[PDB]
Amino acid sequence: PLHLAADSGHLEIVEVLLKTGADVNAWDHYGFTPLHLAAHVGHLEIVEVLLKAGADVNAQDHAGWTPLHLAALYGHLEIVEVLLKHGADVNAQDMWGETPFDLADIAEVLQKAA
Amino acid sequence: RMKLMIVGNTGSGKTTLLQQLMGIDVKDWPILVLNVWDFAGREEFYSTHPLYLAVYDLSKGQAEVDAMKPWLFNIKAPVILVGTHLDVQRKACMSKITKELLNKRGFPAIRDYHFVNATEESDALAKLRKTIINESLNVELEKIILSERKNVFLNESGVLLDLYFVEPKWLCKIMAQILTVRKFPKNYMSQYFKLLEKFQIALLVPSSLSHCENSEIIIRLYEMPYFPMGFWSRLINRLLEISPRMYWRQGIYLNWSPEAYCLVGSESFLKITVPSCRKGCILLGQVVDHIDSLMEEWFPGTLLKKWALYSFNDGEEHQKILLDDLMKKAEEGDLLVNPDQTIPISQIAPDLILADLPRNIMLNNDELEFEQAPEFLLGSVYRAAYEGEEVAVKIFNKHTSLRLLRQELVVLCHLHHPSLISLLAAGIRPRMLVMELASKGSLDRLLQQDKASLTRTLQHRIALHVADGLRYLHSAMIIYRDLKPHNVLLFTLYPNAAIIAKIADYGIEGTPGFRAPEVYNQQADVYSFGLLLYDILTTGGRIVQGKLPDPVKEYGCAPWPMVEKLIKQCLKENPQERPTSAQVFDILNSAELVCLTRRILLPKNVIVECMVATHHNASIWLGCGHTDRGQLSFLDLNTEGYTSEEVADSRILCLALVHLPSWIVSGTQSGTLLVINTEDGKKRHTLEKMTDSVTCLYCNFLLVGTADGKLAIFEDKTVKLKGAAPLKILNIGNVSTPLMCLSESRNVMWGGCGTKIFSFSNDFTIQKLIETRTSQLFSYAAFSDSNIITVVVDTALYIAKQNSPVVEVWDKKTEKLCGLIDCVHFLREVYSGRVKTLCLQKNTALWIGTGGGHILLLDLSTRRLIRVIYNFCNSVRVMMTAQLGKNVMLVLGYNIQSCLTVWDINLPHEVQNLEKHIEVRKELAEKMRRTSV
Ligand SMILES: Cc1ccc(-n2nc(C(C)(C)C)cc2NC(=O)Nc2cccc(-c3c[nH]c4nc(Cl)nc(N5CCOCC5)c34)c2)cc1
Repeated sequence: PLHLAADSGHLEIVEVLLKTGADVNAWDHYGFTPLHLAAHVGHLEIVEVLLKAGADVNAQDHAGWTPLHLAALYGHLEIVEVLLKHGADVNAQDMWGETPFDLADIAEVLQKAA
Repeated sequence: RMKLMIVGNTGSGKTTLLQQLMGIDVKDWPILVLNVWDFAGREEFYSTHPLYLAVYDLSKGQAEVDAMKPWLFNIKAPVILVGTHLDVQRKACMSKITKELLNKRGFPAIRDYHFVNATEESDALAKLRKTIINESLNVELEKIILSERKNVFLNESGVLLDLYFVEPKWLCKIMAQILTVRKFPKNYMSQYFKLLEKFQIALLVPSSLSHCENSEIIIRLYEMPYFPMGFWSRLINRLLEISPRMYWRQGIYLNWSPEAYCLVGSESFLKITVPSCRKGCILLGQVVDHIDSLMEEWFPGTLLKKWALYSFNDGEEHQKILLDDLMKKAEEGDLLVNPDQTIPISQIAPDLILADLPRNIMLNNDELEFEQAPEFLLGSVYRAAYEGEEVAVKIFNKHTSLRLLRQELVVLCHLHHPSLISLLAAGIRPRMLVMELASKGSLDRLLQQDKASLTRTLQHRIALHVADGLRYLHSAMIIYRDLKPHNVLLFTLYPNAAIIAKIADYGIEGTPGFRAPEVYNQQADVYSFGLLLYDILTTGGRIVQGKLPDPVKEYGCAPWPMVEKLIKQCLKENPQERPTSAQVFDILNSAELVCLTRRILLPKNVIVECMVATHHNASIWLGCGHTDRGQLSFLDLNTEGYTSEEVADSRILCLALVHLPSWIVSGTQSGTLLVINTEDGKKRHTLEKMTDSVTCLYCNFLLVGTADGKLAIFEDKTVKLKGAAPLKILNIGNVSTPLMCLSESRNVMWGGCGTKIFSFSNDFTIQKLIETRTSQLFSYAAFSDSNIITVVVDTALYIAKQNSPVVEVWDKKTEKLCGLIDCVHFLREVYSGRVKTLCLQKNTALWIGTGGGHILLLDLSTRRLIRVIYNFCNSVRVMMTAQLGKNVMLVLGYNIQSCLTVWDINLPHEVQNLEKHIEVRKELAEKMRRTSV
């Protein structure tokens, strides 16, 4: 569903899911958040449209990857801020005890957001 | 606070004597402080507490005077006897009493035979009073604390009932509530019944209750002078067992089978009435064994006499014979000759001639057993040939009394386990037990003299088998007293054999070198097992309180981690948290235990992500990355020698070795490749600076893969000269795609850069460039579009991407994805799942060091998961094979602490071996238990 629709990033797929779906409300066999799945696969509009219906920025997975963590890890300058403005912003913790500053340009954004 | 107890039958004390002397009653009587206790007339069993003063009446006659026989015998399990008022002649009445009581012994020595005159006033009371005083007299800090607690060495003095709640009076007071049937909390009643059950009160409420033919039944008569207090109340409890119900307070005839009568019930007499059948014979054997265990375990009592009843013809009513004479008549011959010219022993006293043994075991001495030759000696155990197989026989020459033999086979016939020694042919005519031979014999004789055969797998098998057997013993509620290498019998020295060791107790609390510190529960057994396992691992070093230092420190034995941990966990100073043997077996049953050859902890807060071994005595070089400069560490496996040096400008990314039939080539993030002398260590120099960081080295001649795909070739002879130049540099991809992995495989080098695989021959030009991102149709983009970090190949490329659980299979010929391994799918059974290292050995298995700390390993032949070994280290970074000098594969992970675990190369083989072995043991145990009984 949203997990696969958050890879290629069709407008039609996410729009059909916008009318009906299980938005920001599922975990696949791996446990990824489909929202930040779409975030680190490297989209913008899919992530924002799924924010305006889910409004979630902190959600963990099997390894503890909250969106901010691996957003800082993957070196995405703008989508991290896009999740910062909408859905608000809160820092979180993974299972190894790592902060998004260490994984991360993004670190400076972390200081001003926090 | 000296302990004084008034012993009365009808409680004449609490009737009228208390105020004269001044349910269980406790009160203080100063003079010296004396704590007097009073007993009662509804007594059943409380004699655990047993000064004394015997109280009895005379006016009723003499039957009441001859009634304290159990009273005096409870004392040994200072006594003074006083009569009652006597005013309602008396000395003449006491004359028969005094002559009978004071004469001879058997009872405790009477201190004085005294009498009191009436309750209103007694002159003899003063005479009595000084008799109490003279014989009563013929750490402080606890006493002060003892006085303090009641306000809010004393325990045996009556101050404390150890630990108890409030005064000891309350426990006797609430026990009186049990005796009679105040208000008490229900929250602590569960604990109280446990204490109540310890006094035989529970199941049964002992205080609550208040077609035979001559020939077909066997009568066993016990005469004994008295029935001690609690004897019957406990006997009733212990004869509520089951083995292939109306009762009195004197007599519990548990009929069970209608054909298996057991009329056990009451000098005083005890009679056992059972029929002449196999079940009756067995049940008589069990009852006699239980009673003899009672009388030999707690209280002796020439003493009692044993009767056996017989009758040649039914006209005579049960002519009785002593058991000893019949024992001789059964040892020699089997019949009872009649006075006039008959009946065998098996119908008179079956347990003498062991007629109740299971039919599978009889010494069928029909020219089958052979022994007594001097060469056959194996202490009073000989070698015999039973049923054409060689066995070991132990004979009971002297003082057998048919008690050692019966108490030996009543436990040996009820233990059938592969690791418990088994019984063959329990016989009477020489009165011997025949035992299976230990072909290689006692363990200790092997440890002391045959150290050559102690392979690690054999040691683990011996320990595993002993733990299995002792777990079964503890399951059967049997405490195995004494566990040593002497009492562990090895049959075979073939490691994959099903039966390698059993445990067998040779009778002769434990020997002075192998007992638990408290010497006593199962936990003392576990301590004994820990001493055994220490003995195995050390191989008898200590053999030829307790504080046992590390075996490796002194004896120089091969370090065997996660068994030194088990030795230290079992071998604890207190029995409270040392493991139960239900779980000591579970711990020893693990291939991780079998094969984890070594584990090493690096200095604190050191990060290493690349490492190389030494090709010859063992050494390792690590590239440390905790500080963002160049940090190279040298580790020695045999003797820990971690030494870290600060070399090169930036963090070292990967090392590789080049040999000079040497040189270590360290690649740094700045891009320079720096070469260090391996032996001398002085001659050191750099090489050509590269455009970007270097990533991978060699895995082949000196291949060098940088972070822009610009793969260079460096010949073995080039590194001898400073600032060398490549034979050729071939560019494979753009700058944004680093070249990460190069692999040796039929002599072609494979590799992965960015998202593209490649291969090249000795021409050093790429002959194939496999495209892999298009495989995103399978799995999905976040995983498929990442980099490629490791590739291995034997029949298809096994590629691992950066932070992606899916490990992909790329056929070399078709150049098309034909397999993908969902690592998280394997991990769902038993915590990241993303692969971080991946190493393939021979063609048996490939090990996948997943980022969560799990070396999830597969049999690549069938794509089947063998084991999901867990390092206990939080993450794993690198996995590579080393020769050492025995093939091992050595693993490095992060916890921040970095752990380097060296594993014996065949974890998959050992997993299959141990699993098959445990299945063989399980079916063998089930079949043994099914067939034997
Ligand atoms: C009161 C009581 C006592 C024991 C038990 N008891 N409890 C158990 C278990 C709980 C463990 C089942 C077993 C038993 N009995 C036995 O173990 N008898 C036994 C006596 C003598 C020899 C063997 C023996 C068989 N083959 C051997 N081969 C070699 Cl080479 N040496 C051998 N011996 C000689 C030197 O070394 C030690 C042994 C032997 C076996 C009960 C009550």
